[PDB]
Amino acid sequence: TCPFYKKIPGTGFTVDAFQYGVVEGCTAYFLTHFHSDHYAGLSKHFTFPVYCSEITGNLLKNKLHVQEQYIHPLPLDTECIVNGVKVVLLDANHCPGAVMILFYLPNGTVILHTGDFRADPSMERSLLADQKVHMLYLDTTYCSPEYTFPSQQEVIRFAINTAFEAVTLNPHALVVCGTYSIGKEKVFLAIADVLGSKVGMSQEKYKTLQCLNIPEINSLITTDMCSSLVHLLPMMQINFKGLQSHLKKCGGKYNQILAFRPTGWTHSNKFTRIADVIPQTKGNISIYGIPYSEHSSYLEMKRFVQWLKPQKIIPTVNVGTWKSRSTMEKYFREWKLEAGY
Ligand code: NI
Repeated sequence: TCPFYKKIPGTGFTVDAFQYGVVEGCTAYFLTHFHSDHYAGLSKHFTFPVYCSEITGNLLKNKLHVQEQYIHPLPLDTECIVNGVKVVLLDANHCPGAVMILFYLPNGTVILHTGDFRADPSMERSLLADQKVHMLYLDTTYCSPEYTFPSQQEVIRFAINTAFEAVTLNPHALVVCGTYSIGKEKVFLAIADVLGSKVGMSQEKYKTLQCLNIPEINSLITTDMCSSLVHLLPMMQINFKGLQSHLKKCGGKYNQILAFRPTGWTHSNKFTRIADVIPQTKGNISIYGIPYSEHSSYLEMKRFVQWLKPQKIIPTVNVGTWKSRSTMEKYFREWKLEAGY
């Protein structure tokens, strides 16, 4: 059954709760973003109202084939009413179309659900600043002090300079970027922009990008692999074997590959700065691991929560074992004692 952390008290609303069949009492199902863990169970066969951003609605319509009658897209930064209750959707700084939701309960309680998010100080000057928030449902993916990572902009600058140098040294080199879902689009679009190229990709991936309301998208992407010097491939193919194989496929139009695997955290975040990063190399193929994160680091999460000062925190990630829950509660108490709420 639907866990308490996916329910919003004093409404019949749920959030990211599609895998449990009909939820007893639920009149509206919110979807924070289009990642399969969160949407799991949604398909053309679902027949209840789904509330979400415009981008998330385009994906539901076109990729999942959910019937249009059940999609209720809502604009951002706008006070709306859903089944008698005031809500606001905010940018989560996660993947395209990802939202946090602010719920103003009839009793006067205010609840923020972050969805998946990468906390940022720009969130301190949104509609959140205008009133007290009593309860916070928090993306706790990286809630431990070992999880540090560079800013998105440091990582993109590194990727840009790296790609530019390599293709100026060898104008017959191909750049490959790995991908599995939506998110991290800036990696491949920034590389392409410094090389004066479109990004080539499969028909399924092009269809996905065409849903995302990216300005001038038709000038940036193509399904003609031949005509482009930055290609997208599935993350699974980003290895020496998969990359040599793809290089055979391109018809001797390129004689070298430089590939990027955008990952989350891995253990080498604890020493190495982005400037020290060096690739793995085998012959004419080089692979760079770059920690481009769309979740809060420990310090980013801690700052946001210390600013917000919630009366209660409900974790939404890593809640499946008591050891994890216990560890997270410890950090929440530390943050509260330090900041005086
Ligand atoms: Ni996500």
